[PDB]
Amino acid sequence: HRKPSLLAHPGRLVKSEETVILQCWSDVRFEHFLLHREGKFKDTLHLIGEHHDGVSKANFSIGPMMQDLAGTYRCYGSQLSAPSDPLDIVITGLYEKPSLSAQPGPTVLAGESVTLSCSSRSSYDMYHLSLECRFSAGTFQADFPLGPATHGGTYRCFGSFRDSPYEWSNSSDPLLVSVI
Amino acid sequence: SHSMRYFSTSVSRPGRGEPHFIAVGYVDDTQFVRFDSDAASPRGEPRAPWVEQEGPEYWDRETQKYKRQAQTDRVSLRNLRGYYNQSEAGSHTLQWMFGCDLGPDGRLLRGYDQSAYDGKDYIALNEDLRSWTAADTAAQITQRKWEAAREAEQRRAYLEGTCVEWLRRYLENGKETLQRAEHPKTHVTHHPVSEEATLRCWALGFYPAEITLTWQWDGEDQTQDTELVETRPAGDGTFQKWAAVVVPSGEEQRYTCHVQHEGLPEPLTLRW
Amino acid sequence: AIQRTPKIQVYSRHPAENGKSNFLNCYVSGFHPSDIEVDLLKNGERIEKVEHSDLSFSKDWSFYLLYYTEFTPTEKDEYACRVNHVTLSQPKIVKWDRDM
Amino acid sequence: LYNTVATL
Repeated sequence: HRKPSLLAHPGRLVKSEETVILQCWSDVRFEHFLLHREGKFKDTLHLIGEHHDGVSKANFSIGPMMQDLAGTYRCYGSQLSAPSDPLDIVITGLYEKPSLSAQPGPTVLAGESVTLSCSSRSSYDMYHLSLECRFSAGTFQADFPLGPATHGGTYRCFGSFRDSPYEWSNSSDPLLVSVI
Repeated sequence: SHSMRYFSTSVSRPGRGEPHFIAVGYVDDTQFVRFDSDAASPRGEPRAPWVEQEGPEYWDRETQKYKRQAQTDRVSLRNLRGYYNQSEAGSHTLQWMFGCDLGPDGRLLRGYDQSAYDGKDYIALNEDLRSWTAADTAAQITQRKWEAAREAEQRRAYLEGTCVEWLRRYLENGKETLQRAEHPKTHVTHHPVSEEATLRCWALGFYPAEITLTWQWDGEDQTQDTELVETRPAGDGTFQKWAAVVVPSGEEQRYTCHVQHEGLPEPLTLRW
Repeated sequence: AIQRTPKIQVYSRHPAENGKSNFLNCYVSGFHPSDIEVDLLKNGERIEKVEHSDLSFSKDWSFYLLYYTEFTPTEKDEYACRVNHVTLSQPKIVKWDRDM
Repeated sequence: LYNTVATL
């Protein structure tokens, strides 16, 4: 049959020892759902399908978040169906937080270019920016050009090592970009 | 001058299930705790009388730290596989030891924290309790991870206070046996050879394991021809040792055996 | 990546005196890995109610264990320790000497 | 008292 849809509540990034809900859903009334994860430890969970309010779903709960639960998740509806769009689930808060700074300034003028940069004293191999975006750290830092300003917001940032791309540092202090 | 030491081992068995975790704890030469993941109901169990009355709250917490570390080792073994580019079909071993060392005054002397992979050094906490020493380029990955995690601070906190306090408590609750030495029970046996002879110094039932056995002749420390065996446990908390020598027949009464041990007020001297 | 051969000592808890309850010990030490099988023999055949201590290791990361059982020594009875390890080409049997 | 630490 057809591939289902897969999304996380409240999101993809999971604080250490907290929980998420990876929910599969479709309009096809599947009897069962399968959850498969690729990573350091591969598993396959299965649940019975719920049918109420115009959607066929199953709520997988991945609780006390540990490093063996981080990876890329796919989803199947029951022979099996086509695989759902992949989804990476990430552990945060295993390392000290980086610094997030704006090269021009946090408050800029419309049309001006702005550049954010994440830095730390640890040997992080790449950084991540949220409002997603990723670049390799070479004070190990990476620079993020955002172009001419339009609608600023709030940004956070994380660092990681290359042998474990699903294990992120703590979150940097949020920084607000105002475009007057 | 006392100490508290822990020894943990994780062994992976591909195809046989999940790794096998075992851990034991010692105060000086006395085992007092154990944990085995293969048991029907895995939990920490006392192996000395003075931790038997610590309460269900104390023992539940120990059990939950053992299970958490067995789980932690499960991931570490997988990480080490990737570092060394090892396949997934082989069995590999991970060892860990840490503890305190107290002086006569009861305050800290030095701390320990080191690991080994497949019988070779991997990473170790330095004597300063703030830096690490990596054995190879794989361990340098683990180093800068722990540096970025502020982990050396958390390990120094345990050894400098938590580890010192509880060894003191154990030392008082069990001073009846931990701070009371058991003198050795000595005796000499004659064993003939052929027209020469052998003299054996025995020493049984002593604690701790520190002892010294020396044969002599007319007061002169004769050691070249002195057989000596490794100190062995008796099985009830005490230890054994013996020292042998070969001697021309008739000269047997010129040889004396001397014993030095903590439980003896002054060194002993024996004759056949 | 490294392997060490085990050292064996066969002895008894208390001095041996025929017609008396004692404990027969087999003490293996200095080996790596820790996968090991130790058997206690009374006149060539296997004893079955045998216990052993909890696994530990020494300064050089090598393990040590102690296997013990209840037994009564009697004149014309032979006892031995049989241990097989991945290091050994064939099982090693070590006979009990009551003077050692 | 036992202690439990980070992963390798």
